[PDB]
Amino acid sequence: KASVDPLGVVGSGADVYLYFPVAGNENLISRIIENHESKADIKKIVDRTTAVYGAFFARSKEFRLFGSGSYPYAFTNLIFSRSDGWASTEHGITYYESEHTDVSIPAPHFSCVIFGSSKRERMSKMLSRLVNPDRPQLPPRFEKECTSEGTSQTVALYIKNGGHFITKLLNFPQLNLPLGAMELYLTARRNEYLYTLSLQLGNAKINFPIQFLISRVLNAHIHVEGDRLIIEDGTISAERLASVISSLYS
Amino acid sequence: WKASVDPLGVVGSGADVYLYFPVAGNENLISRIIENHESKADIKKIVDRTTAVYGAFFARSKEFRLFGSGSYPYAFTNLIFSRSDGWASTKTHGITYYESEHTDVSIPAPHFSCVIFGSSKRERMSKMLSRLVNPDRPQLPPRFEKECTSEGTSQTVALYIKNGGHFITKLLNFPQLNLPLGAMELYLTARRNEYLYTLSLQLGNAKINFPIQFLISRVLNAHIHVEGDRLIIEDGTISAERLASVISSLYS
Repeated sequence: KASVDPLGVVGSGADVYLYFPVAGNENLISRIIENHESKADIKKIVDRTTAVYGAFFARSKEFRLFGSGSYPYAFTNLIFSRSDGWASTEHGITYYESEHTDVSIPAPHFSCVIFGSSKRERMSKMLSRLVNPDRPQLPPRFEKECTSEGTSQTVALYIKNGGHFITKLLNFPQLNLPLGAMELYLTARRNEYLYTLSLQLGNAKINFPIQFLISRVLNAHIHVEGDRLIIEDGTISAERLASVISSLYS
Repeated sequence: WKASVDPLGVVGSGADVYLYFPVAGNENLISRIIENHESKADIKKIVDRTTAVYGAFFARSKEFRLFGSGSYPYAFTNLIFSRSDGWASTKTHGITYYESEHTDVSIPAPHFSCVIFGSSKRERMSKMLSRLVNPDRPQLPPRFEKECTSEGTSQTVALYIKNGGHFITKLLNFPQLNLPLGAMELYLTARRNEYLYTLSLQLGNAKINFPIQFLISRVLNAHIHVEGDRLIIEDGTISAERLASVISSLYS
């Protein structure tokens, strides 16, 4: 009802968690949607969305999104059609289905989206977590960004397998590195994004030579704190950040 | 003596760095290096009438010795080395010497020039000129020797550095890890306002694992590998500005 935790709704067990405030990241958003057919229809729902919470699950090849915004029936009614591949609304809930995408508006301020393979979660199962949320575990700063609405426009990512990810961000061919979770926080500076990340190292030590070289490939400050590798003052353009976000599914 | 001379025998054996610059295609770099030390036009004017420059840097006595082949008519030489620019001259055979605070210059024949630059311990000019008659015999790697004989057909700059450790860190702008390595060969060619280069660096018992190898190749954006105990980098790049600074910083 009023106490809904968006992260409880996308669900636990994901490989990547995403928090994406729209204000201040409109350009990044528009760059990402430029590939899809529904790009006219999506930029509409997006214009009515304040924040997007997302979880990606590799095993079932799916993304689940929860949006906070304003979605009256009059607005949803226009966008939805059979000409765009959809089928379908009922007891205050607008429910929509296509080959690879499910959408529902369970209330005037929430939207839910499941996209992916034929093994993606049923929508009624995701909606049940409005009554009985999951309890995923998320890093402190990720949690802070999620509750901090409007005082911050940081995009937050929590990626369980950082080794397998970090290759995409570093211009690498996929190497399979023996590293753990990464947190990644990005903020728009003009046509660019500043980022800071933390990487779990486990018991393997990272000496200064490697520390130095990474720092040069990335053009950023670098340091070890306990068993974490910390990268700060890194920068990436809005354009390359777009494709990297898309590569999660690909 | 005029019959034929080996410019490398004239600059002398035992140097810490050997250098070869063909002037065509490398005018800008040469200018930069000259500017980083000397402001006098005479040397710039000499360079303009030179086809090739052979150099040797000597760390102990802190000096460059340079041999230029070119065209230096009396009409040209008479109009440089003016006393108002701080040049003293002296006749004697018929060879004239030009001396200044840090630079000594001679033009022993209309097609040769000799320059000695550096500290007060720099070689005497007449000692260097004696090597027109009795040359030294420094040892250089094959490609360095190929470059020296191939003016007109190649515009590649060549360096041969005895202590490659110290130089490579300046060149790649790394920190000087200073676990001294062997000799370095370095060949560079001009592309716009930067230089393309390949190098090999003797490693010794020193080791370079694959992780560092791949990282360096990405840092430099160049193809790299290890042929034996030689590290090879191909298609690295450096700005002319930086290359001029790295060279000229051998002195002082």
